[PDB]
Amino acid sequence: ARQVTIIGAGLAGTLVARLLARNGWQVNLFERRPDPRIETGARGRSINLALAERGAHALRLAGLEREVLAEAVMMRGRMVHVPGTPPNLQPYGRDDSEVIWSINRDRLNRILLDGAEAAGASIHFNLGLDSVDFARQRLTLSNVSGERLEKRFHLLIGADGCNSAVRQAMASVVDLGEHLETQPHGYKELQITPEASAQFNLEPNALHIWPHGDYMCIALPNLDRSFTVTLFLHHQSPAAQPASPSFAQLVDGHAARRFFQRQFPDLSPMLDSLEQDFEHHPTGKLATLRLTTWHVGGQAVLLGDAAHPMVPFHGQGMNCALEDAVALAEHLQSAADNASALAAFTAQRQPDALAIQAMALENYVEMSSSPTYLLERELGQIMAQRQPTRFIPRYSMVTFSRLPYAQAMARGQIQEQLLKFAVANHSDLTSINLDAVEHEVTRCLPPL
Ligand SMILES: Cc1cc2nc3c(=O)[nH]c(=O)nc-3n(C[C@H](O)[C@H](O)[C@H](O)COP(=O)(O)OP(=O)(O)OC[C@H]3O[C@@H](n4cnc5c(N)ncnc54)[C@H](O)[C@@H]3O)c2cc1C
Ligand SMILES: O=C(O)CCn1c(=O)oc2cc(OC3CC3)c(Cl)cc21
Ligand SMILES: O=C(O)CCn1c(=O)oc2cc(OC3CC3)c(Cl)cc21
Ligand SMILES: O=C(O)CCn1c(=O)oc2cc(OC3CC3)c(Cl)cc21
Ligand SMILES: [Cl-]
Repeated sequence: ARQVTIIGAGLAGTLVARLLARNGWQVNLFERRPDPRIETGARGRSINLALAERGAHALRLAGLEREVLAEAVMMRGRMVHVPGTPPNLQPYGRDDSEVIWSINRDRLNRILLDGAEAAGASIHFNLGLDSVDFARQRLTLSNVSGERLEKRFHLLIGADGCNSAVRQAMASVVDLGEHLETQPHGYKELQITPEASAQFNLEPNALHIWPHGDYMCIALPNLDRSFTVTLFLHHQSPAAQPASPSFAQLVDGHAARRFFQRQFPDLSPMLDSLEQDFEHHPTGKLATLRLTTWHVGGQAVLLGDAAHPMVPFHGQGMNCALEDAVALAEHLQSAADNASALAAFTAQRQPDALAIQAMALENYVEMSSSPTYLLERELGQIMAQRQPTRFIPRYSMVTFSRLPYAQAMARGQIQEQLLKFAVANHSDLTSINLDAVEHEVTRCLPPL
């Protein structure tokens, strides 16, 4: 039986562990944190993620989709909140088959851990990877107390997240050709209780957005009608705009309250614990990290956040990581040898990871910001109605299909250009020759 050591029992790590273990691989998974399935008296906080077709399909292949979806809230559309207009629901798709699912990350991770163990993988918690000796094929792990443990390895999978220790160890034997693009927005998680969301009639079956240009809030629902609100705001005010809001200007929870009362007045009354959440929850950091190299011969490979940290503005990081896990298990299972598997996996996934990284950055302006754009959306709807197998909005291709991200991006760009061109020099849709735009659609977009 082929052997594999996986670092990180997160989303990608535990999925790849199940896929490989059920194919008869001897799987050992090392995780720095304690086992979250071991109930303690610690007061844990709920963070939700948007699960879309890519992630759901990866879970479906693993035989875990039903179990995960039983614990997920359906999000039928986007609810945009702008003061002075009632909340506007933008349905995500044609019907309830085109939805996104809000899932608690901890619940998802527990289901995944059970799945990897049921398949035969062994999971070792409270052991963080410290270093790797590639030449000797040994690695060093330690608990929180710094007590060390050395292990021999045959194949090493770095599923250890955005601050990957495997990636850091690889960067000592190979030049990974890493390019870090820092992101100016920090984030803070705030809570809306079930009583508050019910009192203010906040729709449970939708993804909620409070756009505000350079900053914004998003809320995802929980099974119990509570919501996790995420504020995206610059860490610091720029040199050009010193008065512009930033985390540096919000000295404490009381400053955060005044800021919400002024900038998010319809949201502030729903945030009962705003002050407390602001001071006790740390401000998170965002970034995009692109690597030229994801593997060291047949010895080690990266996937998920370890390979391609991305900004969260498209809610695709977990979706992409689960898609990566399927691809990596498929390549490893069927390749001539591990070195061939790792090279084929990297060649396949690298263009798609770059595409979602670019699309995630672009989605921010789409969410947080129109005149000509409403005419573009109107024309886009008609083109999707006339040619549903050719004109598929980029958001739908990314969220509701398994089309390679690079293909969704390339087709999205053709669509964006046709719409921009068609509406230019036109006041309304009546002056636009719909058949001529349709002719460009049939000419430039092959049916799917
Ligand atoms: C604010 C925010 C919102 C997001 N929202 C969404 C969303 O709506 N939808 C979506 O698709 N994605 C979303 N994402 C992205 C998503 O959370 C990640 O892309 C995803 O968790 C990556 O999965 P992973 O398995 O690669 O890494 P992780 O889930 O981070 O798992 C890494 C694991 O490795 C462990 N580990 C780390 N270092 C070591 C070490 N040295 N030794 C051993 N173990 C170690 C960690 O403890 C952890 O268990 C969001 C991200 C952020 C920051
Ligand atoms: O911010 C937080 O409270 C932690 C979020 N989180 C994370 O970054 O990696 C995780 C890994 C987890 O379980 C796997 C088995 C270790 C869980 Cl249950 C949660 C997380
Ligand atoms: O364009 C849209 O209508 C929404 C895009 N999107 C998504 O599908 O899941 C998400 C999760 C997000 O962050 C998590 C909640 C903290 C963000 Cl910031 C954006 C998305
Ligand atoms: O509305 C009309 O009467 C103009 C029709 N029209 C045209 O003659 O050439 C086009 C080319 C177009 O896009 C491709 C990217 C150049 C579009 Cl979107 C529209 C047209
Ligand atoms: Cl994301």
